[PDB]
Amino acid sequence: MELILNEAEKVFAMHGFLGATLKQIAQNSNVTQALITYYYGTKQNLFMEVYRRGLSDIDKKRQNYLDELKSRPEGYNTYDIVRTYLRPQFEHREAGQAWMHFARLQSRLASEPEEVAVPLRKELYDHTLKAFIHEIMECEGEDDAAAVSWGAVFMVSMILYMLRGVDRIGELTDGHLHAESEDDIVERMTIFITGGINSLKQATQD
Amino acid sequence: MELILNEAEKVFAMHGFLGATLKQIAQNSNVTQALITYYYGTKQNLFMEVYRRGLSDIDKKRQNYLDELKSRPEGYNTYDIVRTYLRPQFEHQAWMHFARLQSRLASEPEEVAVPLRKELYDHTLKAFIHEIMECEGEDDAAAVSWGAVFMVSMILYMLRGVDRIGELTDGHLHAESEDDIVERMTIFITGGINSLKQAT
Ligand SMILES: O=C(O)CCC(=O)c1ccc(=O)[nH]c1
Ligand SMILES: O=C(O)CCC(=O)c1ccc(=O)[nH]c1
Repeated sequence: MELILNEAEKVFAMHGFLGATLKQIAQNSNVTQALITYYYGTKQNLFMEVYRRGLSDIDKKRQNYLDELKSRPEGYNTYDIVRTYLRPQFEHREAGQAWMHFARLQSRLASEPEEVAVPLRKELYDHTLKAFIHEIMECEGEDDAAAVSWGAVFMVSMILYMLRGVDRIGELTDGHLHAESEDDIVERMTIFITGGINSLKQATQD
Repeated sequence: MELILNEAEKVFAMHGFLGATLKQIAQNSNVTQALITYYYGTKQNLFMEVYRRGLSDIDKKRQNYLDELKSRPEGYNTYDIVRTYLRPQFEHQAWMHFARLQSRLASEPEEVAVPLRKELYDHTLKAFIHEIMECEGEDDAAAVSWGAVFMVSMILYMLRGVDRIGELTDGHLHAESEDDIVERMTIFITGGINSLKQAT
């Protein structure tokens, strides 16, 4: 059910898709390559299963948080939607091994070959991103699709980068500023994205 | 040298630092490994030279655009500074390879990435933060500094050259041009910085 996947996850996170071998994953899992192949077919499908498992929980949480929003008596807005989308990528219990590996794996996604990345994002990222765009468009004052759609692209870029867990803010401020917590990071991303979407909207026409 | 660098650039862009071999780069360049070693020392130093060359021209152009800004009788603002920082990454083969190489930077080992960004990205980013702080209405360092981090995330992603907007809109929306991309990033970042400021 799970042990091979966990090991595969670790090896992919460390070496990427190309550098990972089924040899190594079989060794680390104490099984044969043939058994891994039996269950998962190709290295590419194993990689997809690792992403399927990780993103299934994340998207389930996004859906729960979005449902919560829709049950609020006093309504919700763009800020809330963005937060909802971001939270499940950054919240964990602070130990959080399972979290780390999949965070690191996603943070490397841009370096994976397009042959695996294209079908991956088509199956596992696109639908939920389109739904997020759609939800934002249903808000009051939101009737510029370009602004929201570009906003979504830039949001993704921020997610992948922050998933690295590098203290970039600290590096750039000589240690004077740091993220306080995962929630501070989510908060700052949310505000930044919400404002950016507004400015894209505002800049089209007057 | 110039030829070896170009080949090294291509191989690093395709395979990353770890997966790249001096063997392959020597083959593609029609020289021996020993000769590459002679000129560049280690694979790590070769990698750094590829980045030094690429970022030297980029930063030189940033500096020229910033000087232009400071000579304008009517002054300049945050929007102008951000644009100035972004444009040389997106205004152009030579272009493609370095763009792709930078877009993979997050997957490189920290042993090479740490000294790399220290030597080649940090100083100019701090200078960009500083220039924005010198503008009217800008006296929130956190907002600008977070803005700069998010700007970097956007740059690396857009340097992939993937039509993500097209993928997500069933082909209904696309980047018109490199300038349209720069424009949209600039507006987004400028507004985001404002919102961070406004929220504190
Ligand atoms: O843009 C990509 O290449 C795929 C990544 C993506 O669409 C994504 C990644 C994380 C996330 O939370 N939402 C979308
Ligand atoms: O954030 C990183 O890991 C290093 C990249 C970086 O600091 C950077 C990249 C492109 C650019 O234009 N300015 C900074």
